[PDB]
Amino acid sequence: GFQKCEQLLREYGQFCSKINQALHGANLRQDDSVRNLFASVKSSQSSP
Amino acid sequence: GFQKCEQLLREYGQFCSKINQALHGANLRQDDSVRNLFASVKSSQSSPIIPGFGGDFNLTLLEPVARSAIEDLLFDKVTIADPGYMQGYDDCMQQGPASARDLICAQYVAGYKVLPPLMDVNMEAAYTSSLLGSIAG
Amino acid sequence: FSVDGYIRRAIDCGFNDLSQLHCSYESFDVESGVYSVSSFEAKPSGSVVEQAEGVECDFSPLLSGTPPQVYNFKRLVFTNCNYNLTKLLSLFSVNDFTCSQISPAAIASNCYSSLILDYFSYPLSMKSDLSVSSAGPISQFNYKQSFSNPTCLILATVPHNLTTITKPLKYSYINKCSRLLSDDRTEVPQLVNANQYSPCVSIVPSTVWEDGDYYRKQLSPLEGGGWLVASGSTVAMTEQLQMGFGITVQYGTDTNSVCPKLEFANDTKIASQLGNCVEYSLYGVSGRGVFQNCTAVGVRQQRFVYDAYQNLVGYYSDDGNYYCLRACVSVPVSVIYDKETKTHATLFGSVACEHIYGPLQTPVGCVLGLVNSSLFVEDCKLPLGQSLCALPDTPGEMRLASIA
Amino acid sequence: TVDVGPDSVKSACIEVDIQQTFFDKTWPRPIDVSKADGIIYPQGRTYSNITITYQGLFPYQGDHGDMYVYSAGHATGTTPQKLFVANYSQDVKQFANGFVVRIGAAANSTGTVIISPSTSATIRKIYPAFMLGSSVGNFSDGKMGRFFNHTLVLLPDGCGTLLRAFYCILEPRSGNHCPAGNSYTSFATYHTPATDCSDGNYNRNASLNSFKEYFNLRNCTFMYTYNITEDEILEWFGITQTAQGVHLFSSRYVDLYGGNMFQFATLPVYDTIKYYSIIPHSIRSIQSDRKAWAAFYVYKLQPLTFLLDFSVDGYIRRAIDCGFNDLSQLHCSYESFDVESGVYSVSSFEAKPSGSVVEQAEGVECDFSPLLSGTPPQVYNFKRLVFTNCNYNLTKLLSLFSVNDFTCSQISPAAIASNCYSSLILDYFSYPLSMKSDLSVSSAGPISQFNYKQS
Amino acid sequence: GFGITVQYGTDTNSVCPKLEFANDTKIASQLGNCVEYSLYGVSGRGVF
Amino acid sequence: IQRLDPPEQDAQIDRLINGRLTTLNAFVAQQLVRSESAALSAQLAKDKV
Amino acid sequence: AMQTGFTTTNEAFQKVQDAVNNNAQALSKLASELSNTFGAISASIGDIIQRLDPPEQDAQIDRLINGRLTTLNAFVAQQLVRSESAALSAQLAKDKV
Ligand SMILES: *[C@@H]1O[C@H](CO)[C@@H](O[C@@H]2O[C@H](CO)[C@@H](O[C@@H]3O[C@H](CO[C@H]4O[C@H](CO)[C@@H](O)[C@H](O)[C@@H]4O[C@H]4O[C@H](CO)[C@@H](O)[C@H](O)[C@@H]4O)[C@@H](O)[C@H](O[C@H]4O[C@H](CO)[C@@H](O)[C@H](O)[C@@H]4O[C@H]4O[C@H](CO)[C@@H](O)[C@H](O)[C@@H]4O)[C@@H]3O)[C@H](O)[C@H]2NC(C)=O)[C@H](O)[C@H]1NC(C)=O
Ligand SMILES: *[C@@H]1O[C@H](CO)[C@@H](O[C@@H]2O[C@H](CO)[C@@H](O[C@@H]3O[C@H](CO[C@H]4O[C@H](CO)[C@@H](O)[C@H](O)[C@@H]4O[C@H]4O[C@H](CO)[C@@H](O)[C@H](O)[C@@H]4O)[C@@H](O)[C@H](O[C@H]4O[C@H](CO)[C@@H](O)[C@H](O)[C@@H]4O[C@H]4O[C@H](CO)[C@@H](O)[C@H](O)[C@@H]4O)[C@@H]3O)[C@H](O)[C@H]2NC(C)=O)[C@H](O)[C@H]1NC(C)=O
Ligand SMILES: *[C@@H]1O[C@H](CO)[C@@H](O[C@@H]2O[C@H](CO)[C@@H](O[C@@H]3O[C@H](CO[C@H]4O[C@H](CO)[C@@H](O)[C@H](O)[C@@H]4O)[C@@H](O)[C@H](O[C@H]4O[C@H](CO)[C@@H](O)[C@H](O)[C@@H]4O)[C@@H]3O)[C@H](O)[C@H]2NC(C)=O)[C@H](O)[C@H]1NC(C)=O
Ligand SMILES: *[C@@H]1O[C@H](CO)[C@@H](O[C@@H]2O[C@H](CO)[C@@H](O[C@@H]3O[C@H](CO[C@H]4O[C@H](CO)[C@@H](O)[C@H](O)[C@@H]4O)[C@@H](O)[C@H](O[C@H]4O[C@H](CO)[C@@H](O)[C@H](O)[C@@H]4O)[C@@H]3O)[C@H](O)[C@H]2NC(C)=O)[C@H](O)[C@H]1NC(C)=O
Ligand SMILES: *[C@@H]1O[C@H](CO)[C@@H](O[C@@H]2O[C@H](CO)[C@@H](O[C@@H]3O[C@H](CO)[C@@H](O)[C@H](O[C@H]4O[C@H](CO)[C@@H](O)[C@H](O)[C@@H]4O)[C@@H]3O)[C@H](O)[C@H]2NC(C)=O)[C@H](O)[C@H]1NC(C)=O
Ligand SMILES: *[C@@H]1O[C@H](CO)[C@@H](O[C@@H]2O[C@H](CO)[C@@H](O[C@@H]3O[C@H](CO)[C@@H](O)[C@H](O)[C@@H]3O)[C@H](O)[C@H]2NC(C)=O)[C@H](O)[C@H]1NC(C)=O
Ligand SMILES: Nc1nc(=O)c2nc(CNc3ccc(C(=O)N[C@@H](CCC(=O)O)C(=O)O)cc3)cnc2[nH]1
Ligand SMILES: *[C@@H]1O[C@H](CO)[C@@H](O[C@@H]2O[C@H](CO)[C@@H](O)[C@H](O)[C@H]2NC(C)=O)[C@H](O)[C@H]1NC(C)=O
Ligand SMILES: *[C@@H]1O[C@H](CO)[C@@H](O[C@@H]2O[C@H](CO)[C@@H](O)[C@H](O)[C@H]2NC(C)=O)[C@H](O)[C@H]1NC(C)=O
Ligand SMILES: *[C@@H]1O[C@H](CO)[C@@H](O[C@@H]2O[C@H](CO)[C@@H](O)[C@H](O)[C@H]2NC(C)=O)[C@H](O)[C@H]1NC(C)=O
Ligand SMILES: *[C@@H]1O[C@H](CO)[C@@H](O[C@@H]2O[C@H](CO)[C@@H](O)[C@H](O)[C@H]2NC(C)=O)[C@H](O)[C@H]1NC(C)=O
Ligand SMILES: CC(=O)N[C@H]1[C@H]([C@H](O)[C@H](O)CO)O[C@@](O)(C(=O)O)C[C@@H]1O
Ligand SMILES: *[C@@H]1O[C@H](CO)[C@@H](O)[C@H](O)[C@H]1NC(C)=O
Ligand SMILES: *[C@@H]1O[C@H](CO)[C@@H](O)[C@H](O)[C@H]1NC(C)=O
Ligand SMILES: *[C@@H]1O[C@H](CO)[C@@H](O)[C@H](O)[C@H]1NC(C)=O
Ligand SMILES: *[C@@H]1O[C@H](CO)[C@@H](O)[C@H](O)[C@H]1NC(C)=O
Ligand SMILES: *[C@@H]1O[C@H](CO)[C@@H](O)[C@H](O)[C@H]1NC(C)=O
Ligand SMILES: *[C@@H]1O[C@H](CO)[C@@H](O)[C@H](O)[C@H]1NC(C)=O
Repeated sequence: GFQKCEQLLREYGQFCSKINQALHGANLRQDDSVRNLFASVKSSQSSP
Repeated sequence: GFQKCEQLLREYGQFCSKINQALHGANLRQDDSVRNLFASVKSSQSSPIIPGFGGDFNLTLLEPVARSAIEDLLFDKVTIADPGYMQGYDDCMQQGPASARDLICAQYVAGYKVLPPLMDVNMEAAYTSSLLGSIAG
Repeated sequence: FSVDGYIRRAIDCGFNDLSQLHCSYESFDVESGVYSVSSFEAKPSGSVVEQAEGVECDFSPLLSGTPPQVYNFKRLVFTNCNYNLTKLLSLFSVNDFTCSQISPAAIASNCYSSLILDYFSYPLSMKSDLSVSSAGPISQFNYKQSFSNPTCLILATVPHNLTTITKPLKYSYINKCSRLLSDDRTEVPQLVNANQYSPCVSIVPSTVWEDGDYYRKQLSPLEGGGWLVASGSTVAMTEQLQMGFGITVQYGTDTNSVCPKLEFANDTKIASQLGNCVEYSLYGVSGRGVFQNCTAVGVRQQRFVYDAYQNLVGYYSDDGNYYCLRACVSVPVSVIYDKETKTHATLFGSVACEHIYGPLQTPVGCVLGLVNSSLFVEDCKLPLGQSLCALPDTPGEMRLASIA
Repeated sequence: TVDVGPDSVKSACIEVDIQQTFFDKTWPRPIDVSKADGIIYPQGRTYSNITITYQGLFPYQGDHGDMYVYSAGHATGTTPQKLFVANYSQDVKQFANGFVVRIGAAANSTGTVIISPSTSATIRKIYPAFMLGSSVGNFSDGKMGRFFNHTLVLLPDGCGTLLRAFYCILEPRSGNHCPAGNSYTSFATYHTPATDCSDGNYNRNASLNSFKEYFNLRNCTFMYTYNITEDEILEWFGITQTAQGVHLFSSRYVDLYGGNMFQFATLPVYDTIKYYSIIPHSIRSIQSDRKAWAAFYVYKLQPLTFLLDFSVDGYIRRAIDCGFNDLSQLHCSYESFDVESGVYSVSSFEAKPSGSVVEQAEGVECDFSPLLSGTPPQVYNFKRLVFTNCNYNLTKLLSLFSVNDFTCSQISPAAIASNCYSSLILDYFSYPLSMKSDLSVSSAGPISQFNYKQS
Repeated sequence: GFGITVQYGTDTNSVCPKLEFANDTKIASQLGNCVEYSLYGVSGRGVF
Repeated sequence: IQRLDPPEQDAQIDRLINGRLTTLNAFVAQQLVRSESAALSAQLAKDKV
Repeated sequence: AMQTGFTTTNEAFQKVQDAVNNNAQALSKLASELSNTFGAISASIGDIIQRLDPPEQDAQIDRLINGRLTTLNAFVAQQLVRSESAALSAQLAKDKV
């Protein structure tokens, strides 16, 4: 939250955009991994 | 190109040798990966693809038009920048960048180069075309 | 280096692309393959320069009448003019001229968005009180230089024959500046900000009458209430008036139109060098590139057109034309090397041969050292890309073969 | 100093009627950043056909600002009387980083004559007048709005054809209804269309002359005028201040129809502007010719990051205030106005302090008395006073000596006198000033090598 | 000559400028709130 | 900020920035390595089911 | 039914576009990082040299070097990660054929 720091941070480019996008993609990857995995465990027919 | 910088860069050791060797190895890896993959798709024996291949089964989608119709559609629908393998250097000078953040023209400015793939398009098409003709048999 | 330490063999690592390869692996023997090496650089064929040319920046005010005290320094702001520091420095006996965050050579030679000159009377005996590290009264309550912009400080004595500058009776300064809050228990020192005036300037007279004078103002509620107070102090006047000059320069808020004057050659014009790689200096903006005549984009009044990566990509010239600016572009280089034959070929990927047996144009770029063979291989060891392969003659030249 | 013409020779000012109720209107026009309202173009450059973020002084998305409206004065048929104003001169605002003004937004709409609510008229653009400065207080009768020392006045004149900017000392006149006289309410400027706005020769000093009825202008350092071509087009005006002076921005000289503001002037005003006010203006129209004047809106600027959409022609037509909300933060992080659907993490909503708590040792003063009694030691025998658990005051000690050189290292000057410490160690000794440099860290002389060295 | 050396954290930072205290800067009066704090030279933000 | 003026204050803040930027880059690099590994592993789980 | 399937609802199709986007992102790191100053007075070496003398000029150039060396190390690390992944994937493709 310090403005002086934020001012200096800006000189490193869109650093935080890269951090957020990299993690966003990495997190989507698990939702996709899970969705695919369960779609395959799922039975068509099953007994109670 | 600044000599003062290069003089200071030297004090970091053979930094650039490491960058180049790491990428060289990484790039060889794809040529080896591709060579191995296609060696395995390759058929020993195959039937010719003729119009009408498939009989009552409509395979025109897959028949070479040469890439197949579905294959061309797949490529046409994906937005891919043209790397300019034959003369991109010049396209970026006589026309300039296609848009903001043009990463192909950036190559000659930033100091990086996109290298061509191991096989051209017609060869890759030949491999999957011969594969198609081998399926039934 | 041999066992006995003598050098018997060497590689000049900048001679050619093959030599660069050997140096990058620090060996005289490298394996066969196709390797990327440093690009063949485009080099400047000339230069283009545009600078504001016109009115001199006017330092006359400085030279007429009694200079202000340090807390009342006067400011001359120079924009869109030709500066010459020697012109001003030569009129004073300079005692101490130092620069910070800019070199000495640069202060007198670079272009700026603005040059700000702060001048005042100042005893030389208090020289150190203007130091950045100082915790004395001048740096805390009277005058402080920017920490962000490059600055210079000049301390100089007015010559006996510079009769246009008169002397104050004494040098003076604020040694205290503070606010008394409404409770009248808490006193808060009011420190001067860089490039600003102390809040106590309005209560302190242009000359402190005598050392120890105390000043006070009742503040309104809009000013936070309470009292603003200050104390003055004095220094006896010297035979010759001593003056301080602060210089602050900014590098990119506007066109950098504050420049040394330059005599221009007509071979430094842009129109006369279109299509060439040139060095440029345009109102302080510099780099290397190729200018092209093209359709105007962006706001004309702003002169310099930038892209999304902050590169300069266009420019509106004072000759009325808009030019596109392209980087001088390097020419890609890959070395095709065969260890067994000790032969090589050079690939300029993505480059038409118009920029380079003569050269052979291939689907992957222009290649020197290869001869077109109309031969097919399956067994390719030196793939070039697409379905091309370099095939050694075995030694002769490498052949350009197609992969079957 | 600058000659700004003669003083007014009138013995009295025109009486001013302040009736704020009539000016308490709700005509909201908040900043719409998506329409690029209030934007000052990046100053040293242009861009074309790109979307980028940019750091600079911008108004906040959704800011309503402060609305001000000028009106017609009182009349009786063909003889204008008393001026009619809002309580603007007394409403002094903090300048901070400056402001932008929306001018003439309501032009061409049917509006109201403020002085006569039942009377409608076509709305015409009117330019704002401002008084800015370093210090404020009250007038002789206790009313606020007095500016001290040099005050910057931005006063449109010529019935809206020129902007006159001057920096001068305003000396209240003592005549009837003037700020240093009797029956004072508020100062105001005015023009009288009947004599001042002839189709041909407009009176370029009409507003200056009315200003001069309330104040004498003294020690003016400058007076500049800028020309305005007349139209009814919405325009933006802005003011900021840097070490280079006061910067005046406007959309009309570069992007008239678009609204982006570009700098048109820099004024040699170097003291810091801390306060500003709107100079109320009243038009001395006849009763039968009252016009509706457009309200102007003042919005404050602050250092914000905006996403700016630069068109091919370089103008900013669309923008995002990246701190407005979480959705805006998303657009800025991708530097785009169009991002894909999904669930994204954005900056957290910060908790902010609601106050402060302080505990300090409070008690005994740290005692510097030893220092002041007897012959100080030589530099190699320096004496040490160690202060712990006490209240220090360096001024108390410094004020007893004529300080020749006081410098600090690895601590700022402001900090040495204001921070708390585990301990403060004071080493004192006799020392010739002629050997000053021998105490430098970089010194290789005898003092630093064999006598005394700092941590 | 007068040398001054200061240390910042070997003990409670009890060598302070004198301060006139308001009773709204007490901890007990602001429990549960987010406040800035300065406690014998130690500072930051938090909730007591 | 409380102890130093801008020319030195800047250098000190900058050290903290470099260290924290480094930490975040390392973190992200590992989340990408770990998520790639978990994804491959998930396909193994798919095959076993 | 598949002829019109290369759309927004086709997961396999987006994976094709994403592979493409990943190549673009890899290149954008190099294109976009040269404009950073990494605390330096300018991203331009030429500006540093033109404005400063060696004892300070050195420090400023060095900031740019550290930032660029860091960028290249990050780039290479990712090309190695991405090429390792693609190679494993290629063996999966081999098995599927
Ligand atoms: C930035 O600002 C600085 C300061 O304003 C500028 O620097 C000045 O630049 C001018 C030139 O533009 C320069 O003038 C030169 O001065 C020398 C010195 O001569 C003096 O001493 C001799 C002693 O024999 C006297 O004879 C002579 O009259 C001068 O005396 C001065 O002092 C006495 C008191 O002691 C006074 O009574 C005098 O009146 C006078 O003030 C001159 O020798 C030199 O002359 C040459 O150039 C002129 C150009 O007009 C030409 O007419 C002469 O014939 C002669 O030229 C020939 O010789 C040169 C080689 O020297 C050759 O190249 C030519 O082809 C000819 O063969 C001239 O007058 C002044 O001293 C500088 N001052 C400082 C402080 O640096 C700087 O230029 C500005 N920068 C920019 C970019 O604008
Ligand atoms: C750290 O250590 C430093 C140094 O010890 C502390 O700073 C000192 O702080 C005290 C206040 O606590 C401050 O005293 C003030 O001095 C001024 C100056 O007046 C002198 O000049 C006038 C000229 O007209 C004389 O009339 C006056 O007598 C003084 O003369 C002095 O010098 C002559 C020789 O030339 C001697 O003969 C004299 O004896 C004398 O030494 C005073 O004007 C000021 O008075 C106001 O405050 C007192 C409080 O007791 C009050 O009684 C007065 O009526 C008056 O208050 C009214 O006005 C104020 C606005 O100014 C308003 O707020 C009130 O409400 C009232 O309306 C007082 O005496 C001393 O000068 C400072 N010294 C230095 C070097 O800075 C610092 O405070 C310490 N820090 C901490 C945190 O403790
Ligand atoms: C920034 O702006 C502020 C506010 O306008 C200025 O402060 C004002 O300063 C003036 C003078 O500089 C004050 O006016 C009067 O100053 C007199 C000084 O006395 C000497 O000079 C006069 C000159 O004729 C001689 O006659 C006299 O013998 C002395 O040699 C005071 O004596 C006046 O006092 C009167 O009013 C007080 C009010 O309490 C009465 O008690 C007295 O008996 C007497 O009637 C008067 O003070 C003026 O008052 C200041 N205003 C305020 C609000 O404080 C700043 O100077 C200006 N700053 C700069 C840097 O320009
Ligand atoms: C009160 O009422 C007045 C009029 O009664 C309005 O003033 C008009 O405002 C509009 C919009 O701002 C102006 O329209 C613009 O005119 C520009 C130039 O017009 C001059 O040049 C053209 C060249 O052919 C002439 O045909 C024209 O007659 C003028 O001589 C155009 O360049 C602008 O187009 C630009 O912006 C549009 C916006 O979408 C783009 O689409 C275009 O591609 C281009 O970028 C635009 O057409 C109009 O001229 C003004 N009238 C007058 C007399 O000047 C006031 O705005 C209104 N006030 C309020 C508060 O509503
Ligand atoms: C309307 O407002 C304008 C402001 O825009 C104001 O303009 C001022 O007019 C006066 C003259 O009336 C100018 O002052 C003159 O400037 C010239 C410049 O060369 C001087 O030479 C003149 O000096 C002669 O006259 C003096 C009169 O006292 C003598 O004292 C002197 O010895 C000379 O004889 C004189 O200084 C002034 O500069 C402009 N100001 C600006 C900012 O342009 C105009 O007067 C106003 N009109 C009315 C009717 O009020
Ligand atoms: C085998 O399948 C292919 C498609 O996979 C069939 O060919 C398709 O036939 C339709 C006729 O209804 C063509 O439609 C035409 O499209 C054009 C597009 O502009 C339109 O202008 C025409 O009016 C008409 O709608 C379709 O394009 C065509 N596709 C291809 C790839 O040729 C083919 O007929 C099937 N074969 C058998 C034996 O059924
Ligand atoms: N002399 C005079 N000057 C004027 O400026 C003026 N303006 C009006 C009309 N002013 C306005 C301004 C805004 C809206 C308006 O439509 N506001 C929206 C809300 C906008 C928002 O908050 O986002 C509304 O629905 O009320 C209406 C009338 C009428 N008489 C006048 N008379
Ligand atoms: C301004 O930028 C837009 C991109 O946002 C350009 O529009 C692209 O133009 C190319 C031309 O080949 C098309 O292939 C793209 O599909 C277009 N993209 C979009 C989003 O429409 C536009 O042409 C640019 N304008 C100028 C004058 O350069
Ligand atoms: C001048 O008039 C304005 C507007 O009527 C006053 O501002 C209002 O003050 C009341 C006080 O309770 C607030 O409730 C309103 O919300 C304020 N209005 C706005 C728009 O902020 C202002 O205080 C008056 N100033 C003086 C000096 O009399
Ligand atoms: C404003 O200007 C005047 C004149 O240029 C300054 O000088 C005073 O002028 C008055 C005029 O009646 C004289 O009575 C004073 O004796 C003059 N004082 C001096 C020192 O000569 C006046 O000082 C200027 N004011 C400011 C604040 O700069
Ligand atoms: C601002 O507008 C005024 C008024 O149009 C210009 O002053 C006129 O200049 C012409 C030039 O020939 C004279 O003939 C007129 O007599 C002047 N009018 C007055 C009232 O003095 C003024 O020059 C314009 N300013 C700028 C910077 O263009
Ligand atoms: C502010 C004010 O008092 N306005 C009043 C005006 C003026 O007295 C006249 O316009 C004088 O010219 O008169 C009214 O009858 C009117 O016109 O509606 C009532 C209105 O409240
Ligand atoms: C001032 O000018 C006179 C003129 O003769 C000269 O003699 C004197 O030495 C000059 N003084 C200085 C300090 O230059
Ligand atoms: C270019 O410079 C030469 C130098 O003598 C001059 O003769 C020629 O006239 C110049 N050309 C123009 C167009 O000014
Ligand atoms: C640039 O191009 C425009 C039109 O395309 C033309 O009229 C102008 O003269 C050209 N300028 C130069 C320097 O060739
Ligand atoms: C080599 O020569 C043959 C002629 O048959 C030509 O078709 C082929 O394109 C040539 N290759 C290159 C790279 O020029
Ligand atoms: C402000 O008001 C008070 C009383 O209201 C009066 O004593 C004082 O002189 C006024 N200030 C000014 C500058 O007139
Ligand atoms: C808190 O401060 C106020 C300030 O006047 C004082 O009156 C009150 O007595 C104080 N309370 C305590 C408990 O000291």
